[PDB]
Amino acid sequence: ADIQTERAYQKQPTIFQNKKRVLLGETGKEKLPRYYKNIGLGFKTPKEAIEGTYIDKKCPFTGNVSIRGRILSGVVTKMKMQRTIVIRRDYLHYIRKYNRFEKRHKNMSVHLSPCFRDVQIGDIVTVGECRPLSKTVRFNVLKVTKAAGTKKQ
Amino acid sequence: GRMHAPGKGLSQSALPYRRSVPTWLKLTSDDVKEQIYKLAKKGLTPSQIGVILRDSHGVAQVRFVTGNKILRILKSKGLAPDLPEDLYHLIKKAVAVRKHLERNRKDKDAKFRLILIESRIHRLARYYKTKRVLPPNWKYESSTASALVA
Amino acid sequence: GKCRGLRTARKLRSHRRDQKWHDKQYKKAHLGTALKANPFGGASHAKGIVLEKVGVEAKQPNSAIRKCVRVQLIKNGKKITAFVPNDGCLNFIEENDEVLVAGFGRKGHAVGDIPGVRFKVVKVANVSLLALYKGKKERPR
Amino acid sequence: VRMNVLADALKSINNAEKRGKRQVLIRPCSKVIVRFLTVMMKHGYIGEFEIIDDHRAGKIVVNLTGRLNKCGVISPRFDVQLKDLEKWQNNLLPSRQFGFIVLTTSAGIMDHEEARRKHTGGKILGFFF
RNA sequence: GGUGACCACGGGUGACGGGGAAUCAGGGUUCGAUUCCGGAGAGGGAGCCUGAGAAACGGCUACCACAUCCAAGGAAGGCAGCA
RNA sequence: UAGCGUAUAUUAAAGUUGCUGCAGUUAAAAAGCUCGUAGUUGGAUCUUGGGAGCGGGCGUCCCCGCCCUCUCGGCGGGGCCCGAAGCAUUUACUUUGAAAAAAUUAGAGUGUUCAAAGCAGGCCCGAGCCGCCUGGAUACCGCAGCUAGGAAUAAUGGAAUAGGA
RNA sequence: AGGUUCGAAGACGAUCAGAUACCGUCGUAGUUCCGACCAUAAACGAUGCCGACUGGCGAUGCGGCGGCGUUAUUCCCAUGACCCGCCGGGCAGCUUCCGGGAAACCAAAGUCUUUGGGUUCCGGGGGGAGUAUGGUUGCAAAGCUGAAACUUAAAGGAAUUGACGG
RNA sequence: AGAAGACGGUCGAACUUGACUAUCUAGAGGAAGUAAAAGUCGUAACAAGGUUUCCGUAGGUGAACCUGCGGAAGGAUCAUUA
Ligand SMILES: [Mg+2]
Ligand SMILES: [Mg+2]
Ligand SMILES: [Mg+2]
Ligand SMILES: [Mg+2]
Ligand SMILES: [Mg+2]
Ligand SMILES: [Mg+2]
Ligand SMILES: [Mg+2]
Ligand SMILES: [Mg+2]
Ligand SMILES: [Mg+2]
Ligand SMILES: [Mg+2]
Ligand SMILES: [Mg+2]
Ligand SMILES: [Mg+2]
Ligand SMILES: [Mg+2]
Ligand SMILES: [Mg+2]
Ligand SMILES: [Mg+2]
Ligand SMILES: [Mg+2]
Ligand SMILES: [Mg+2]
Repeated sequence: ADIQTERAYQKQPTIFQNKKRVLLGETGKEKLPRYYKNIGLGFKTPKEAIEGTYIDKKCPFTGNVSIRGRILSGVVTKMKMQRTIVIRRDYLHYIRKYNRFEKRHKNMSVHLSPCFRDVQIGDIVTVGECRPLSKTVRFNVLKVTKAAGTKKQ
Repeated sequence: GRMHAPGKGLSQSALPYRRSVPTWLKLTSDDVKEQIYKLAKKGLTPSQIGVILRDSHGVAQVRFVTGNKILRILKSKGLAPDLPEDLYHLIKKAVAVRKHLERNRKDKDAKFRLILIESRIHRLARYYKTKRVLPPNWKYESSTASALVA
Repeated sequence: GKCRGLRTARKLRSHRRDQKWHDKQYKKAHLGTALKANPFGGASHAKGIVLEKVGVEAKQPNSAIRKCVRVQLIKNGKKITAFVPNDGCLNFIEENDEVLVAGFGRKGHAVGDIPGVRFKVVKVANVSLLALYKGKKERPR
Repeated sequence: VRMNVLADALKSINNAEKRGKRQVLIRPCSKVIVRFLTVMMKHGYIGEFEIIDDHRAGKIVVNLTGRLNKCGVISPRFDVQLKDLEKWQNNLLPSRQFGFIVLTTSAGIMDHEEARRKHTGGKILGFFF
C-alpha cells in the first residue's frame, strides 16, 4: 500500500526531503521531488516513473543502474519472484553437416521496474545490459510491448 | 480424408462463378435481414437459417445479397449464440453418448466413439480459444456439460 | 521416409547416433568392452614368458599339428596362445624364454585353420625369430 | 495434406511430358507456379499456357513442346549464397552447357545464370533441363 | 522461487581448450600430450609472509605418503627445469 | 628400391550409417489397431504493364535512374540548398562494409647449384660508387555479434462491443 | 452361475522292434454366461498414414442423376422388380513393352544416379540371443525395455538344369 | 617500543568411525553356449518327408517332439457347375 514496508526507510539517495519546510509553504499539498534520468539509445522515460512514488534502486529510470552493452528481446514466461521476471529467447541454431537448423532457447532473469504496471505473460520486452544486479540477473527491462491483446472480456 | 474416419468421400457444395444477385429475387438486403432475425428469435442456428432461406425464399447465398454472413448479422444485432454452434453440437453428441454408455456399460464401441467425440471437442475448443471466441479459462468438463446443452 | 524439414537437424542427428550404435565396428571401438577383453590392452605387441610348448590340431579339412606356445604376459598377466611360424622355429624356443608377441593379422580374429589362436611369436629372447630361422644370428649362449 | 503446390505442379508436368501428352492441366495455381513457368517458357522448354480464373485458386493449361526432360523441385527452400551456387549446379544439372536452376531472390524469381549476372543469392526453388 | 524431453540433473571420457593435423570429387570421418595463444599444477591436500603483482613451491608453516644424515640430543627434503 | 616387410590405431574404398545418398512384400527390417501432447510440416490471395534522359541494340533487348516522412533547410519567413530527427511492424534471407593474432593452408615475386625450404635479393664500377634499385603481396578465416542496400520467399503485426485514422 | 457336445491331462485297446504318438473307447481342466485380470498371434496384404499424377476393359456394393420398353397395385402420377447409361466413394478382377524390380511379380512394389511432396516407426553378415543383468508391469503365466564375452565364412532371397518323391 | 604465552573466533589439513558408490576378484554346487567331434538312442524337418508345415498359448513326455484351442499358406487347392 505505502512505500515504507521495509525495516529501513526507503528513499531516493539524491533527493533531500527536509528542505526547511516553513510557514510560507502549504501544509498541503506538498509533493517531495522525484529523481529520474533519461537513459540514452532513444528509450523514453515512462510517465509512471516520472510521477510514481515507488523506490527501486535497480530501476533504470529512478535508480543507480546504467545501460551499456547489449540490447536484447524476449517473451515473458514467469512473473513470480518479486521485481524480477523470467523471459524466454527462442532462436535457430545452424548445424553444418545436415545443413539445417534446430530450435533452441535460453531463459534469462531480468529486473522489471514497477514503472511497467500492466505486464502479462506473452508480452515482448526489450532488455538492456547493466552491471550484475544479483547472482543471475544482468539485464533490465526497458520497454514492454503487448502481444495480440489490448481487448478483453 | 476424414479426421476420425477412414473415408475419402468427395461430396460438398459447388458455389457458382456468378456472385451477382439474380434479377428475379425481389428481396432487398434489410428485409432478408429481418427474416434472419425472425428465424433466429424462433431459436434456429445459422445453418438452419441458411437452409430455410435457400429452400423456400430464393436466397441462395445471403453473403451475395446482404454483403456479409449470417453469424455476422446475428452478432451485429446482438443475438448470436453464446457458444459456437458446432462446438454446441459436439457437446450435445458427447452428452448423448455418455448417458447411453452409463446405462449400457458393455458397449465398447460407444466408449471408442466417445473418445473420438471428446478429442474433436478439445481440438475445436483450442482453436476457439486462440481466436478469443471462448474465454481463456473455458474447459469442457464432462460432469457439468449436460446443463449447457439441449 | 526421412524427415526433410528445414528445422529438423536435431531429429536427424539424434537418429544418426542412435543408429550408429547398431554396427559392429562402431560399437567395438566405442564401447570399451572389447578394449578390456583383449589381452594386449590396445597395444600392438606384448612381451611374455613361455609356460609350455603345445601343438594344436588344425581345423578340418586340413590335417596337421600347429606348433604353438603358452605365454603369460608380463603386464596384466593374462595367458594367451601364440603361433610359432616356420618349418623348424619351435626348436629355437626353449621353456621359460621371454618372447615378444604380435597380432596374427585379423585384428583379434582367428586366422586360417588354427583354432582360437590370435597371436604369433616374433623375437623369442631378444634375437628375432626371422634372424634365427635364416641363420643371421644365434641364441645368446 | 498438400504442403507444396509447386511440387505437385512440376510432378504433373513431368509425368504428362513423359507420357507424350500435348497439354497438361495443373490443378491448384499460384504465382510461384506462374513465375516458374514463365522462366521455363522464356527459355524455350514449354509452350504457351493459360490461367483459368475461377474465384478459388485457378488452374493452368500448359502446352508442351517435347523439349522437357525433368522439371523437379527442391523440397526445403535451401538458402543459397553465390559461393555455393557452383555446388548446386554440379549436383543438379546434367552438364555445364544446358539446364537451369530456378532461385527466388529479392530481385525476383530467376534462373541461375541471371542470378550470377545480377550478383544476388536466394532460396532455391527447383531445376529443369 | 529457479531448471528440465529444445534432454535438466546424474554418470562416463583411454577429455586440458583453440589456432591446427591426416584422409580427399562434393559432402564427410577421425586426430590435436606435443614448440603459438589461453588455462592448470609443482608428491597429496591445507594455510600464509613479502610485494605493484603469488595463495609462489629452484619461499615459509602444518599434516599425510615416501625419504637422507646422526655421536640418536637433533637436522635437512621435493627434477611434471637441463643432463 | 636405399629401402622394403610385419603388428596395431585411423581415413578412403563404405551409397556397408546414406544431409548430398541406402534400405523395410518374399533377403535383416512397418508398432495388432486407433486417439493423442510436445516435435516436424502446413492451400490460394494484397503492385503490374504502359513509366523519366543517360539506358547490355526510344531501337517494341534495356549498365540503369523506380515517372520514405517533415520540424530547424543553416550551401520566426529571398533561388542558388541539404542536414538535426524518425521510419508507415519486426524478423529470417541475400549482397556489401567493418572486425576475425601470427604460424600452418592456398597463392604472387625470387635459379637454395635443383628441390623440400627460406625471405631474400638485384645493378654499375673504366673505382670513390665516399652506393643505387626493390621486396617482405593477396586470398581464405564456419556459426554468433556489428553495419549498409534489396525485398521475391517464409513467419509476423494494424479498424469488428470501433477503445479506428 | 452352468456343465449338452467336444476334449489338453489321465486310463485303457490297438499298431509297432519300441510307441509315453498318429487310429479307437472313456474322460478331468477347459469349451458356455456374468464380473475382474493378461496384452500376446503367420494380430498378414508377411506391404505405415496423409496428398498429387500416370493406360484400357467388364462386372459388383451403396448413394445420386437420366433414359426405349417389360412387370406389380390400380385405371393414372408416384413407388418397387428388371433393362440401358453417367457421376461419386468402396471390396475386388482381367488385360497392358506406363514404369519398376535380383526376379517371382507389382497399375503400385510406378512417377529414383534425370536421386528432395509431408511425417512416424524401424534394419545394418550369421550365431550367442530376445539370453544374462538391472528396471518396470502382473495374482501367476508372463509382457515391455535389453547386453557382452565368445564363435563363425557364410547364413539367406528369387529363378534354372538335373536327381529324387511312401 | 615491545618477545614468549593465553581465552575466543575463522579457514582448515589429517586421523578414527559410519554410509553410499565404481572397478577388479575367490567360491561348494547348479545351469548354459560354443566348439572338437569320428560315441550312444532314435528319426522331428526337407517329397503329401510317410500324421501337410508353421504362429500364439497351455499341458505332457528319454530325446528329437506329441496333443488341445484359435490362426496363417510361406499348401498338397487361384477352379467344381441348378
Ligand atoms: Mg513419401
Ligand atoms: Mg586427462
Ligand atoms: Mg592441445
Ligand atoms: Mg603454453
Ligand atoms: Mg600455481
Ligand atoms: Mg603451494
Ligand atoms: Mg570408412
Ligand atoms: Mg544396404
Ligand atoms: Mg524378412
Ligand atoms: Mg502436435
Ligand atoms: Mg503458402
Ligand atoms: Mg467322448
Ligand atoms: Mg475362456
Ligand atoms: Mg547382426
Ligand atoms: Mg511332425
Ligand atoms: Mg520324418
Ligand atoms: Mg510330417
